[PDB]
Amino acid sequence: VLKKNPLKNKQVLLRLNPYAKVFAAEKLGSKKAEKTGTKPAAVFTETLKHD
Amino acid sequence: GIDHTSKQHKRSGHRTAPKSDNVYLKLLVKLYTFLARRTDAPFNKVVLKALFLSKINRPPVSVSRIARALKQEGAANKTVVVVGTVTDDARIFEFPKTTVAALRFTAGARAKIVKAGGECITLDQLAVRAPKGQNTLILRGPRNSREAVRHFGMGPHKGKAPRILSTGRKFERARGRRRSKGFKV
Amino acid sequence: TLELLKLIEPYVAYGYPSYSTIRQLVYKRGFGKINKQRVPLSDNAIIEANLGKYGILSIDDLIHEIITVGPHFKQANNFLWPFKLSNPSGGWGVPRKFKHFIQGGSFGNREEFINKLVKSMN
Amino acid sequence: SAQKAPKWYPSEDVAALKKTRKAARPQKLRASLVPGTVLILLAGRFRGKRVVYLKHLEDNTLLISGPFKVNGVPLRRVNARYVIATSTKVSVEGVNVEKFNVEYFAKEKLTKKEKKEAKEIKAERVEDQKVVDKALIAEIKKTPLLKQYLSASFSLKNGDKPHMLKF
Amino acid sequence: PSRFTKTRKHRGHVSAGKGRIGKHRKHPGGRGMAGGQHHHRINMDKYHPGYFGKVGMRYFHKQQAHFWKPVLNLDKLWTLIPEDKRDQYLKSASKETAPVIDTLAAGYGKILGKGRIPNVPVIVKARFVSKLAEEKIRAAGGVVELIA
Amino acid sequence: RVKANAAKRAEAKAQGVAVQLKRQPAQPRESRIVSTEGNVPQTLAPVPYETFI
RNA sequence: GUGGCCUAUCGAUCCUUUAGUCCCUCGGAAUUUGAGGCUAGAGGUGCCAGAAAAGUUACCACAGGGAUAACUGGCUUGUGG
RNA sequence: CCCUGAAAAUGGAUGGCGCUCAAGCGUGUUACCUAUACUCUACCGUCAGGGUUGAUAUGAUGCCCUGACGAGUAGGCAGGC
RNA sequence: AAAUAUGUAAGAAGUCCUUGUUACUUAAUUGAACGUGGACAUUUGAAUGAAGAGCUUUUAGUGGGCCAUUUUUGGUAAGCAGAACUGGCGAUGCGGGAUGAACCGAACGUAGAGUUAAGGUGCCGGAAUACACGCUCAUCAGACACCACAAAAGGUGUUAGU
RNA sequence: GAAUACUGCCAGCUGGGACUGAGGACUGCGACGUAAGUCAAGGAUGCUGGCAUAAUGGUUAUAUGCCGCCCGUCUUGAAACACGGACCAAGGAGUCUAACGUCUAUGCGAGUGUUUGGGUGUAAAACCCAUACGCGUAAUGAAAGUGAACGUAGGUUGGGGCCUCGCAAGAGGUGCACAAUCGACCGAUCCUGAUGUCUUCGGAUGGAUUUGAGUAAGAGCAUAGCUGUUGGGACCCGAAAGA
Ligand SMILES: C[C@@H]1C[C@@H]([C@H](O)CC2CC(=O)NC(=O)C2)C(=O)[C@@H](C)C1
Repeated sequence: VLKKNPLKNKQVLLRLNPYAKVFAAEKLGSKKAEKTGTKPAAVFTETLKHD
Repeated sequence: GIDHTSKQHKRSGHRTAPKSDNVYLKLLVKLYTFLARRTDAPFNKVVLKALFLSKINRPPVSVSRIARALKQEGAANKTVVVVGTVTDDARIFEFPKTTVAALRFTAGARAKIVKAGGECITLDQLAVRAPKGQNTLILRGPRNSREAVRHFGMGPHKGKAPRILSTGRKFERARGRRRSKGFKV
Repeated sequence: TLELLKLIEPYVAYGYPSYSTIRQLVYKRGFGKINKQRVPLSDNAIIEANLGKYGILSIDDLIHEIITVGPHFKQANNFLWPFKLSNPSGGWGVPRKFKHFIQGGSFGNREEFINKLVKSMN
Repeated sequence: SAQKAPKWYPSEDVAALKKTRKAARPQKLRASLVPGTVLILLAGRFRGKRVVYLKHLEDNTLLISGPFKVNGVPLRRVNARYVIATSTKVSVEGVNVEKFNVEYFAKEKLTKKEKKEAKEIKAERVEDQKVVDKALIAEIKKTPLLKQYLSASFSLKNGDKPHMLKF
Repeated sequence: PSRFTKTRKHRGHVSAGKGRIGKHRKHPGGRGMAGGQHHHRINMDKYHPGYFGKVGMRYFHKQQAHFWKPVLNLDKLWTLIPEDKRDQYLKSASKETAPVIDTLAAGYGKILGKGRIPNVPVIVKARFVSKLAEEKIRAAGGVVELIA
Repeated sequence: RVKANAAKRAEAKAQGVAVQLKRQPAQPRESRIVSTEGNVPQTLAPVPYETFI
């Protein structure tokens, strides 16, 4: 009789998408990303600074 | 505002109930409304719609047409269903022993079917003895044999009958209908 | 389809939606076309009854077939009722809507800025 | 007949109500309302008075007594939305407030036939007022000017902006 | 019933259904069959071709009784025999005692041949008869004797 | 096209089912790498105005 | 090869007349003249889908028209200044 | 940009008052205002798709569920006073 | 020799393989047309949409139009006359252009809340006498498209530039 | 080597404001719970106060803020410096009829129509009825004339429904109406011309880029209704004229 919006009313959000509990529990919305130490090639930085 | 791609509030264009006030026809329509709703048999839906038809949309079905249908191989023991009147035909000299379920039977048609050895059945008795229309054969009369259709679509070179009150010479058989008098149609 | 968009430039604004925009759009304003009727999704069984023959059985299945253009994108999209978005909450950010996005207006392809527009428009 | 008839009459059988999913969860007070805080009454016959907040009653109201010996406000109920929670505080671990509750303040079943054309305090109420005043006054006297602060009324001077004031 | 007419529905509306520009008049395009060759020419030439001109020759003092000759077909020929005796004549298809059918007393002048009578001999009396008709009576074993 | 389609379907009957008989429009380009080796990007700004008359 | 190298160079009903079929009718029954029919051309409507047609009204009449002229006004400004 | 070029007749028109690092002109960024437009909810009506008979507590032209839609002259039809 | 505009096709009424009819056709057991039988799958042969798709009868009013962008004819020109495509007004309210049939926005059941369009925010008048960079001082300044006007020419006024 | 800005994400948390509370037993999907149950999960409940009447509200007059041009008509365009309208009451304009078209309802249906007339009557009513006649059941041709099955009343393509097998998907069979097409038959036109013979008659077979408002297991007749048509005063009013 009445459209209840997800993104609110967590009861409805959990009626749909049973995975939203795991997303919230493991905090996938703040996934810290593994650090990588690659560096740009000297030709890329040279042409970026080039007039 | 909406860019309406089709006419709004457009009715179906079909009859949803008989135009008549016949109480008995209304009882038949209510019996076959229940059957069409509560059964999956497409025979029930066809009969329900055919009960709504106008007098010119249910032409009489001759007993000779019934007999001709019974000559179809495998259809000899079927029940003939006519949503409309079944009329007598003196051009047929033998009639098989069958069962016909029709709205109305002329006196000559009722006598001939019984004399052959069958029985004339009303549509309510058809539903009692065949709730889904088992081994039925729906017959329909010739809609285009009406003398009103001859004048439909009148125009040059269409080969249609003009609307006239008197026939014969001196009545539209002249200029416009022969090369000897101007042109031909 | 690129020729259709190039033919209706002055009347539409379009861009490339993100997963965030698509998920929020379907969850909040997503309706189904069931028996030619606008049925709110609101439930997983409604979607699986009309798209389960194509291997789609949940609202995230529908969202997946949209974000990545799968083999049954046409059937999933045609099942979706066109979204009825509201006027933007922060406004259009432009004095006059009917200029191209490059020329300072609002119609035309706006690349990835459609996400900012749509999320405010629903 | 003047009017013919309705062919079929509406049913007189009252329908029951659907089961209502509304649980009465307890009130959540604002963070500035803790017992002993001095409040300002924004409404009522005692509006503008400085009073000392004591207890949160079961019916979401606040039991409060700006000491009756100080400003004449007795032990009474107030609505938490009709008060201003100031910053000055009074210790209240000398009062006993489990006795006071809703049925203690329940007024009367006023007889409808009881109407007054032209025109006393319970001795149990006044004794409680004395007892709680003893502890309250004995503590507020520790810190200067509180008694006079509670005795005076509150008002907005010219050029007073409550949207930027502190209370 | 005047209460079902559309006039009762046009009460209050100025033009009474006849338009504000066309302005319903007396006889805008002539009276009766006016202009069948000039301004009603398309209607004549499309819906009533052959209207104008003479065709054929004239018959002074034409009495319709001279041409009286109602036709009857073979498939309706057995209806002249009464229903009660029709079955007993149809059975026992005899030549020595065959039914006698008199189309003149039945009100017919000529018998045509739409065909397929039962294979039972009959004595058919008629003023006229078509060729293929008589061939089917004789094929069924009967005969056609002409009367006047 | 029908002759080639019939042959492809018949060949796919033996091996390679679901041969995709249908045509398709011009798809968007997939990803790629554009190498700089020997092809260092270089160009200037717009050219100023001049008559040439 | 079913007229002019292609794109224009033309004509209904009624009536008259000619050619053809030797054909149908003249209705009480026949013969012969005569007439009427059926098929195909011509005789013509140039206002060319085709009435048979001279003026005048300053003595005038009617139905209307700002669908439309003779003032002003409005747009324009060739012409005038 | 401003000025000269720059003359019409009642007294008058950036809409008015007024405005001069503008309340003018060019450009840019934000905030804000409000349509019978867009979104959500309710109600009215129309249309479409449906449910409802081991008697639907005997009205199935009834009751109910779901969705969409609603401008209007000339005009057409239907339901009503 | 464009652009725009326009014809056709993208299959089951199809494709392929055998072989029956004919008075047509072939030098011919050659073809033509129509068929018998057999084979082809599920992406049945591009995309998007499909509000149901088709068919028939019968009858009203209309048959004075006009405006706008773009193409365009006559005319010096016209709120002039005549055409083309589309959209409008006529038939239409609502917000803006003060004012207006056509312009901008948006098309209309009865209400509530929210957000906007076009247009605006000194006061009239709801909304910043907001912010930022510059230009102008007119003893006839200027101040929003349709639109209710101004030209050639000239100025050590002032600013920027070659 | 860090931070910050900018852009983006969170199925991160949280405060204040406003509008709304539609339904009326249960059913559903869920969540939290070992389970028992509980819950913000298919639409508001709980607690409290004042008044119980002109208090809210309706009506009406007035005031205030904003808006509002005179209706009807002709017209591309009306508030128009276009026309009618000083005011009020009563009257005032698509009717009936003959014939007909489409559609709808009804009765009977290869038939249909009693009411010209007759019988009868409680007397312009109701009831009953013969023979005729009208329309239909046959068309075509100018006419004399002729006059509708080679065939399961044909073949093909679709075709609802029904039947068989199938859990089904589907595959077969029969396929009314209807639509397209090729055939067959009847009449007219053109042609060919058998036996025979009042030797000029008869017209058998066999055909065709011909033609019909035809046949091919009838649908009509009658009554009634809206709408439309023609003639009538003809939706109402109005000429200058003519006899
Ligand atoms: C000029 C002359 C006569 C003309 C024609 O007959 C004149 C009229 C006569 C009539 O009253 N009604 C008509 O339809 C035609 C015709 O045929 C030409 C060849 C020869």
